[PDB]
Amino acid sequence: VNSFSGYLKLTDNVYIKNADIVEEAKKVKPTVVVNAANVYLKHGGGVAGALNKATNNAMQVESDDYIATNGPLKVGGSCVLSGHNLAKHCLHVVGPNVNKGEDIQLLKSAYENFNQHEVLLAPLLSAGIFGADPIHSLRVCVDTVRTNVYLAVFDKNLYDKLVSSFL
Repeated sequence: VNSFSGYLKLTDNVYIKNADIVEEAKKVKPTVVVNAANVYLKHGGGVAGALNKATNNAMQVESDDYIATNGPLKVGGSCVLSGHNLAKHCLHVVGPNVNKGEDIQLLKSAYENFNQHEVLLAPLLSAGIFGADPIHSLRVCVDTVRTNVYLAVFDKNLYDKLVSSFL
């Protein structure tokens, strides 16, 4: 049992809700919140900009030190950093950005990072400003992630479409 509330159950391990991931993280304080990161960990907009703003920029300060030490992530890759006031940990995952021409097959590699954590609160990778089809992202999530994932969908109209088209 866990404290995630109001989710629709899609499969044995995937759950979904129309929710602002910042507010959901603040309420639940999950072990892991996933960020929709880029390779430079520059948290400017979308989910990343919102999560970082909620940390009062502490996420960005930590991330800048990470990059100075380690260099950029890979597309499809991830790193674990602090969850600050949102979670124990933040799993920064880089899905491909269609608006940069990045190969959508890397979306499966990106979701594989979730399997290193038993329970996650997450957005749909590569959706939103990353330009991929959210229906496709949900399909890849369900077909790749085997651990328990609680998906927060920002847009209500999209949430209803994701539910109503789910196979």
